[PDB]
Amino acid sequence: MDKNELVQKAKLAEQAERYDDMAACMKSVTEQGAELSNEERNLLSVAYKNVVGARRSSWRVVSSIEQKTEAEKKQQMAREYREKIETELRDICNDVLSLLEKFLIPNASQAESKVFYLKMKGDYYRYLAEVAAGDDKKGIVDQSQQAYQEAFEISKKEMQPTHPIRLGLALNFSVFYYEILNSPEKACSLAKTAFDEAIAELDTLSEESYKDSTLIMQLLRDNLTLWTS
Amino acid sequence: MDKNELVQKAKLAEQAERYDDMAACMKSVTEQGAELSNEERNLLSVAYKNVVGARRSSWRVVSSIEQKTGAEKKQQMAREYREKIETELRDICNDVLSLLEKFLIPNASQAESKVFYLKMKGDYYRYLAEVAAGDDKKGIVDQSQQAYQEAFEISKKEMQPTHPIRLGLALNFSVFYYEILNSPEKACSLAKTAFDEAIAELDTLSEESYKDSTLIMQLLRDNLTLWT
Ligand SMILES: [Ca+2]
Ligand SMILES: [Ca+2]
Ligand SMILES: [Cl-]
Ligand SMILES: [Cl-]
Ligand SMILES: [Cl-]
Ligand SMILES: [Cl-]
Repeated sequence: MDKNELVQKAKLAEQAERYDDMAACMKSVTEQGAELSNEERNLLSVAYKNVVGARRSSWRVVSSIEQKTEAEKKQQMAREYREKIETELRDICNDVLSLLEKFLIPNASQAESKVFYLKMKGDYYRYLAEVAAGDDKKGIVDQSQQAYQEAFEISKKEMQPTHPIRLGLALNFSVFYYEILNSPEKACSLAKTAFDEAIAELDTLSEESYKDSTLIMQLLRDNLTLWTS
Repeated sequence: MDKNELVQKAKLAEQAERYDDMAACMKSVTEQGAELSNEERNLLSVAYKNVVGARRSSWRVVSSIEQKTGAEKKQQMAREYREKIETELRDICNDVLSLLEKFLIPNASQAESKVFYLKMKGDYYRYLAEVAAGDDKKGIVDQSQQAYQEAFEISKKEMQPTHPIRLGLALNFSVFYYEILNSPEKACSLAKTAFDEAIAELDTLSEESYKDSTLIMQLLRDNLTLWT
């Protein structure tokens, strides 16, 4: 289990759409203690997004089936299956959050890295919050918001408005306001100013990042249109 | 634990796209030893299709990367990952095949079901063949051919040419000839006669099953024009 070997295996697993393997590879890479490159960071991020994503997708289907059933035998099955999916989901989120606290955030030598990992921390507490019961929830929601907020402040100070990480943070942070806090108003103003400040930046883009930035801008505006129908 | 409870859990799993769970539920329903209903047969089939298919899809990507490279370190990674994927795939195929042999084929009391399960046996031996490389291959290819052939004999005798299972068998058997046995002429002949016989007997088409039948006919002809 060499660093290059594990990264190469992670890229193979990605092409094979075998995301558990991919996450396992990048988990052990992260655990070697060294600061991840841009490439590795993205591989870790993509792997766990897919690993949690599958459970989040399943959770929403099973949860909706539980809510649409009017007897006790069928509901208790949907309920028990939701709870099985929930524990898998929490195990995965806590894996990622542990990696973030122990290795990734401490070793982040640049503002880019810092913001990226703090956004990631916000995301995985937000996924725990989607699934929270209510007592633990308020504490989960505050962790998410603190992570996003610290990231938001570093991004404003240290990155241009058209930077894909800054735009991506705005998108996710706005989704957090809408879906976790239930504030359409805060979600809209966050998304709007991110879009408008990016539109205003004149030739701030570069040949590498322009495709991702303009795509996230489109996703910001899509949310604005949806949220004021 | 209860048959109906396992089937309901399988339907939940399907909606959740959690196909290993779906496959586990329907496997244990099969193991209870009673002849499966049509709904249960289809749930088993869909479940394992997706379980084995993910491995097949992964296998093809990792084979393609192995072939498209000549770096010594990178080729050895791909090969060992292909082999990991292959033993997963073989274990899935062997679970399905043992269910077919022990429970599904012996209990099938209608020609429709017998043809379905023999076709299924053909399919899963074919998936073993796709991965077979050693001297094991000829034996596996033969196993696949005999299952398909027995299914073919029964369907021809007992089922109408428009019946979706008859048509479905013709599609899969033609694919076997083309992809496993490298025999495009036999593949085209099988597909063409199945298409033509169905066209000739459009009188004997059911309102419940015509959509499936005409879709499969379209696939048979798509292969004819592709293979031409
Ligand atoms: Ca997987
Ligand atoms: Ca699964
Ligand atoms: Cl995997
Ligand atoms: Cl996966
Ligand atoms: Cl599953
Ligand atoms: Cl699955």
